[PDB]
Amino acid sequence: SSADLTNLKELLSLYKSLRFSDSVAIEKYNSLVEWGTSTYWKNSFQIPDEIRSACNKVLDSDNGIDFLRFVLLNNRWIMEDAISKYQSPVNIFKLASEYGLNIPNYLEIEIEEDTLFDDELYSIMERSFDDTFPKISISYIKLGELKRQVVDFFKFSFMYIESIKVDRIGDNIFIPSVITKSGKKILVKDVDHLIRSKVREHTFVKVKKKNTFSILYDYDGNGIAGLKQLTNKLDINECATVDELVDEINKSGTVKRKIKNQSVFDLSRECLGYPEADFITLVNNMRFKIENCKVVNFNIEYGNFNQFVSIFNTVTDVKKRLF
Amino acid sequence: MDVRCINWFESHGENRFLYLKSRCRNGETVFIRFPHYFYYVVTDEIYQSLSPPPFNARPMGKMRTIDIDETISYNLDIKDRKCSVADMWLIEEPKKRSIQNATMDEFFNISWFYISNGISPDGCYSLDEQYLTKINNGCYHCDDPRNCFAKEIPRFDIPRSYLFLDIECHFDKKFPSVFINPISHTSYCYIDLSGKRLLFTLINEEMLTEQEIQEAVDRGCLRIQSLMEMDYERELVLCSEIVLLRIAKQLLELTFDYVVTFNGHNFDLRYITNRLELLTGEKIIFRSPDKKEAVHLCIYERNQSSHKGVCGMANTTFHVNNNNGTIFFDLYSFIQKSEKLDSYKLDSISKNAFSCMGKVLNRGVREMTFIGDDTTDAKGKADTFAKVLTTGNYVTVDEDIICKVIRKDILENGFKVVLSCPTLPNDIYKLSFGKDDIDLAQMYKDYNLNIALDMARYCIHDACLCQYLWEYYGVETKTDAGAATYVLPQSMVFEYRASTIIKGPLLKLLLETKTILVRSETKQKFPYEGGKVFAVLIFDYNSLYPNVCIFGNLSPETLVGVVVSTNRLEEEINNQLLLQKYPPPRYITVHCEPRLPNLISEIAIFDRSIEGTIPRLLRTFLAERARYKKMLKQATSSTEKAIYDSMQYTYKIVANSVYGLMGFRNSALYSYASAKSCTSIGRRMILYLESVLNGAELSNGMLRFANTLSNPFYMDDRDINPIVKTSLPIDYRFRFRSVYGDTDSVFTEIDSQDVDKSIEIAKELERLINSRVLFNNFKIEFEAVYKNLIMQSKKKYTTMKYSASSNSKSVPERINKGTSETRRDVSKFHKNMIKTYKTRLSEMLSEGRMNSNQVCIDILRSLETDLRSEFDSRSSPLELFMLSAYICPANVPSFKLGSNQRIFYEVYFKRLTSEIVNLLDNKVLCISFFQRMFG
Amino acid sequence: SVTISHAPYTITYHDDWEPVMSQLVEFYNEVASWLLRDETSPIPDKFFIQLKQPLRNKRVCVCGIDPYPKDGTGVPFESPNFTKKSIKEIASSISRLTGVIDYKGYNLNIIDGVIPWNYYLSCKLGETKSHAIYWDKISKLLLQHITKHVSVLYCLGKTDFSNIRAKLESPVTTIVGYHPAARDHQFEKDRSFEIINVLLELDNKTPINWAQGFIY
Repeated sequence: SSADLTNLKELLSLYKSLRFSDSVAIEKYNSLVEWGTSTYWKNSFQIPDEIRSACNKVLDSDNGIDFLRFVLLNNRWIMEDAISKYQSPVNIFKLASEYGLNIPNYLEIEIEEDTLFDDELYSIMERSFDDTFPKISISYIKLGELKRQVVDFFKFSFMYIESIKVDRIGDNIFIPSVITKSGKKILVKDVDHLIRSKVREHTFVKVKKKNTFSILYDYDGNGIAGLKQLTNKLDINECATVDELVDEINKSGTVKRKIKNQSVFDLSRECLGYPEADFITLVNNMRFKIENCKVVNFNIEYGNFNQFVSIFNTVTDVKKRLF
Repeated sequence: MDVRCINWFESHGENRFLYLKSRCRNGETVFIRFPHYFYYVVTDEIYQSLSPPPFNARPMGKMRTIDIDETISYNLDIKDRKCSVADMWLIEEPKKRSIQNATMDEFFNISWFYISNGISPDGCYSLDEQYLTKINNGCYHCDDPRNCFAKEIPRFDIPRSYLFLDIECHFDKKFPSVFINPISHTSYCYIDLSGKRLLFTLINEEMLTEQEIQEAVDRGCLRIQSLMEMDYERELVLCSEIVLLRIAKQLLELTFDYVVTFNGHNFDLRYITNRLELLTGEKIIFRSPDKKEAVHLCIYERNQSSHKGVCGMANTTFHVNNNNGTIFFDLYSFIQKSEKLDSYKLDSISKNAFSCMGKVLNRGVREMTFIGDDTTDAKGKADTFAKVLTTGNYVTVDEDIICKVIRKDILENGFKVVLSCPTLPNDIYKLSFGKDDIDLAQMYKDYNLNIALDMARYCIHDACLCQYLWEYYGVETKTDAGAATYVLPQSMVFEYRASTIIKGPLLKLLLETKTILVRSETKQKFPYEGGKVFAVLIFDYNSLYPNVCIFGNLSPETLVGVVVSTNRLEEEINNQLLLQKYPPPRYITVHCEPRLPNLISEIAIFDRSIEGTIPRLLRTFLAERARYKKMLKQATSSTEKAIYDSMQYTYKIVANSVYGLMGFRNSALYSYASAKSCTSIGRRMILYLESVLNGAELSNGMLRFANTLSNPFYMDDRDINPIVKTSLPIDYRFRFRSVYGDTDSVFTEIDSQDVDKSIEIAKELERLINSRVLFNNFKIEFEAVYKNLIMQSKKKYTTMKYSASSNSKSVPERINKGTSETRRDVSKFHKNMIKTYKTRLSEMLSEGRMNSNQVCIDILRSLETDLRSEFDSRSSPLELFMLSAYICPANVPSFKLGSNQRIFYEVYFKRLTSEIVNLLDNKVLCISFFQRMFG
Repeated sequence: SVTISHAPYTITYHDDWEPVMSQLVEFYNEVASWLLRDETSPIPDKFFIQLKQPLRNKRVCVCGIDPYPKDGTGVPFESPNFTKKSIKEIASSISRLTGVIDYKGYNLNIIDGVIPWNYYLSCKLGETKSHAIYWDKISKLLLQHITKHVSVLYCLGKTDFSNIRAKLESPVTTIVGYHPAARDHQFEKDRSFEIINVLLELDNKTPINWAQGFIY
C-alpha cells in the first residue's frame, strides 16, 4: 500500500544520509530494517524556528544538499560551509545573511599552482584568515570539486592546569574555560572537552597548543562554589541567600517551568561544573548515606564534590520549599 | 431433544457457517448450522454513531477500560493509570467491518460465539427443538443459539466411530514415489458405531504370480475384482491396486468421528490420494453436512513457530482440508507436540509406551516362555500389554533382544507368550513391544505368497498400534477436556500454541471483572536468560510461578510504576521515599533487573489491594485443578477416572503456560514488568530457602536452619527463630549441607546417605519447612534421589533410581531417565561398555567411606588399562554407542575398524571423564587425574 | 540440450541452467509418462522455452502460478494477440508510472531485467492447477535456482503463494502480491509497483523500467 511506500521511501532516504542523522533517525533506521526483513525476508544543539524556516528555504534553493552544517561552538550557531552539490558557498551565505545567520569571511593569498600545505602554508593561513572568531580553521574553496580537506597548525606539548572554573562567555553566563598555565583561558569548542574535561589542576596534561589559541589533546594509551554559582547558572540575579533565590524564581514565569522539568542531581551537577560524564562514574564509586533527601555522608571506593553536596542540599531544599 | 457435542467446524466457502456435530442419546448423529458472525466490542457513543447501523447489538454493561502501557519513571512522582468506565456493546456483523477504536480485538469470533451465547463446546444439552428447523436429513438450522441451548443436562455416554489405517509401499530407494512404486498392502481397524471392531488387510494382486494368487485363495483369502464385492468381515483380501485405492477412497469419505494414523498426513493419505489420481483419475470428496459444499482431499502445511529467524527449521505439520466434521487425527504430530521424547519413530514410541514384565516358565533350545500377570507386576501394565499382543509379532525383551513370537495366550487376566530367543539365565525380564527387525527392501526383491502374508500381518499390527496408542494417551478425553477449559472446538484443541488456548479463559474472566485491557503504545524487547543450567533430598515448589504471580499480585493492570534510578545517590533517595511511600504490605516493591544502561535500580511497584486479571486467572486454574484432583481421588467408575484425570491435566497445562506468556511480546497477557518481576520474586524465594536449609540438627528439636527465618520483601512477625522443635526420635546428628536447586527443586545434602532414615526425617522436615518458614501460599513437596543418582548437568541429565514414598521393602529401579544418551547415528565399537562400566561407575559413587581412594584409583587405572587393552587385545565387539560415523588418525598417540586400535575414541574417552567430575568432593585428585589423562 | 526419454525428447536450455538441469532430467523422466497422458497447454514442445532466457542480466521475477489454460505459450503472461485477461490488466495498472497509454503489446519477456516465471510449467487445457502433482518437485527446484541468481521475487497471487519461504532453502527477497485475477483487479489499493524499485536500491541494482516492455 501507499502507507508502506511512505516508510519504505523513508528507509531509503535516511539510509542515504546516516552521517548527519539524529538519534531518532537511526532508531527509525533499525526499526525499518527490521520491518523490511520481517516482510521481505531480506549532531548539534537546537536551531531556532525563525532560523528553521530560513534553513528549510535554503535547503530548497539548491536541492543537491542533504544537511545544514551548523557549527555549534560557544553557544554560537556559526556555520563554516554549506555542502550543496551545485550551490556556491557565497550564494548560500548571502541568503543566510538576508535571513540573519552567521557566515564567515575569507582572507588568504591564493596561488595558481597548488603547493603542499606545510609550516608556512598553515601558520600564515591561520594568521591571515583575519577572522575574529575563535577557531583553528584554515579555510579555502577550490573550483571543480566540493570536497573539504581542511588544514591547521599547532604543536602538542605539556602544561599544568590552573583549576576547574569558568570564563564569562555571555551575559551573567560563565562557561567553563580552564585557564592555561601561562594565564590564557583555553578555547573549548565542543561540550565533550568543554564541561570539565580533565578538571585536574596542576596536572601535566598534553594538549595541542599554539601561540595564542589551542585545542585539547586526548591520551593515546592509558586513560570554588556556593550560592553565587547557582543564581547565574539559570540567570535570574546575583545572590547569597536562599530566600532571595526562591523569591526571584517565583518572580519568573518560565524559570519555574524549567526547574519543574529537571532533576536535582542534574540541576546540581549542571550548575556546579561537571554534569554527567565522569561524575556518575565516581558517584557510583562512592558509598552514600543520606537523610530527608539531603546527602550527609559519602565514602570513595571530581574536586568539586564537597561543595557539590553543599549546593545539592541547597537546590533540594529550595525545590522542596518552592514545590 | 438431547444431544452431546462431538466437534465444531466452520464452512470455508462463500457463506460463513458454524456446524455442530452431535450424537443423540440413541446413537444417531445430528448436525446443527449456526450463522457465523464477526464480533466487535464497541463503547456506547461509538455504537450510537454507527453508519450503517449494525446487524445485531446486545448490551454488555459498564466495563472499565484500563490502559496497561508500562512507562518507566526516573522520580517518584508517578501518574496513576488512565481508567475509564463506559457502557459497552457487542456488535454482530455478518460481513467483516472496519470499525475504528473498537477494543477487545484479540479474541476470535468462535470464542465470542461460545461466551456470548453461553455454550460450552463439549457440554451435553437438551436443545429446545422449537427453533431447529430442518434443512435436510441430519441437519438442522439454529438462528438463536441463546434460547435453543438454554437447558443444559448432565453428561451422558455416546458411541463413537473410528478408523485406524496404515499402508506399505514397494520400494528400492529410501522412500518410494507415487509414480514408480505401487502400494502392496492396506490395513484398517474399522470400529463401527455399534462397537464392531473389524480388522482387515487388502493385498496387491499385481505383485503375485497367478499361481500364488490361486494358492492364496485356496489357503484362506478372498478375491475381489469389483468394489461391491468386498466385505470388511474377511480378515485378508486380495485385489488389484485400482480396487484397493477405490476401497480406500470409499472408506475415507465416510463420516467417522476420528480417522487416526501415525504420520499418515504427510505419507499415507497423501500417497493414497496421489496414486488414486494417477491410476484412476479420481479424488476423495468431502461433502459438507448440508450437502452444499464439496472439497477434494488435499493436505496443507501449517508452520508453527511464533518466531522465525533466518535459515531455521519450523515443525511443519500437515493437515487434511476436510469439511464433514471428522477429526482427521495424526498421532505423530500430537506426540511431537505434547511430549518431548527421545525419538519419534513408531517403534520406539511403542517400545516405551507398552511395557510389562515376564517371569520365565520353561526354557528350551531357541525358545523361552514368559508369563505376565496383574498380581505379580504393576497393575494395568499386564492388561495393556496383553491388549497389544493380540496383533503384534515381534516382542522385545529388556534390551536389544527382538524375538518373533511362536504362540500367544491371552488369559482372562495377564498373558503367556512363547518367544524364539536363545536361553537366558534370569527369571524375570521386562518386555517392551516393537522393533521388527526385517529387511523390507530385501523382502520386496523376492516377493511371493508367504512374504505377502507376513507383510499383511506386519501392516495390520501397525494399523492397530494407532489404536493402542490412541487409548494409551487418552486423546479422546483430553480433547473433550481441552474443548471445555479452553473454550474451543474439539478439532482446534491441539493445533495451536499457548497464546491461542489462553484466550477462552481470559475472555470469560474479563466479563466477570468487567475490565478491558488496552495498549495504545508499542512495546520494546529486552533479551534475557531463556534457560538455566546447574549441577541428598529433593523438595520442590508447588507450581512456583503461579504462586508467585498470586503472591505478588503481578499483572499489567496492577502496576503502579517502575521507579528507576540512573546512578547511585538517586537510588538511595528513591529507596527511602519507597520505604515511606508505598509501604508494605499493600504495595510490594521488587528490584527487577535493569532494562538498559546506564541504570542500576529498575524497582517495580505492585499494588496488592485488588486481584489482577492474571492472578485471578491463576487462582481459578489452581482451584479447579485441585477440585478435579480431589474428585479423581474419590472416583469409582473407570470412565470418570479418565474424565477427571484429563480435566486435571488440562488445567495443569493451561496454568503452567502463563508465566511464559507474560514475557511473550505478542500475547494477550504481555507485561514486561510482571514477567521480569515474578522471575525475581521466585529467585529470591529459592535463594531464601537455600539460605535457611544448610542447618544442622541434633538433640531432636534443633534443625537450626543455619539462619534466622527472616521473611523477605518485608517483616511479618512470624516468630523469627532459627531453632525449631520437631517431632521425631530424640538422638540424632544429621546436618544438611549446601542446597542448590533450580526453580522447582532444592536438593539438600543430608549427612546420612541411607533410606529409612531420610524418608522419615525429610517428610517431617517438609511439614516443618512449609508451615514455619514459608509465608502465604508457598507450599513444598518431597522426593528422594537414592545413593547419588548421577547429576551430570541440568535437569534432564540423571538416572532414575526411584525412591518416591516408600523405602521399607520397596522396589526401586535404576534404568534411566536421561533422554541424553540413547540415539543412533554414532559409533558402535568402544562405548556401550558403559553397560559394563556403569556397575563400576554407580559403585564408585555409593560407598561414602572407601569411596575416595576407590573412585580415584578406579578412574585412573580403569581408563589407562582400557586404552592399553583396546590397543593390544582388540576385544570390544561392534554392538552400539548409545550417545546423542567419524574417522580420526590412529598412527600417532557400516562401521568397521582399522589396523591401529586408537582411531576415533580419544575424544569420547576424555569427554566422558569430563562429564563425571561434579559428583565427588576432591579438588586435587580429580582435576590432576584429568590433566594427566591427556598423555 | 539434454535428451530426455519422453516428449519433447530433448530440452534445449541456456548456459546458466546447468547448475540444475541434470536432476531436472530424472525429475521429469519419472513423471513424464503420466504427464503427457493428456495434451496440456503449453504443448510438450514449449515446456522449457523459458529455460532459454539468461538469468545474469535479470533481477526481478514476476512469478505467476499456472499458465493460461487456454493456450499459454511457455513464456508467462505473454500474448500473441494481446487479448488475454491478466496481462492487459497489469499493463493498464502499470501505465501510470511511465505515464504513457499507447501499447500494441506488453510482454514481461522484453522488459530488460524482469523474467516472467510460471510456477507450474503446465496445466490441462481448460483446467487450472490441474498438473500440480506432476510438477511440485521440478517447480520448487526451478524456483530455487531462479532465486539464487537474482534477488527479487514478486509472486502474483493472493493465497496460491502462502508458504513460499518454506519451499525455498535459501533466503531471498520474497515480495508477495495479490492476484489481479479477482474482481476490481485489487491492484489500486496496494501500490505493489515501485516497491521493487525501492528494494533494488539497498544493494544498488537499477530500478525496473516498466516502460521498456511496451510495443511502439
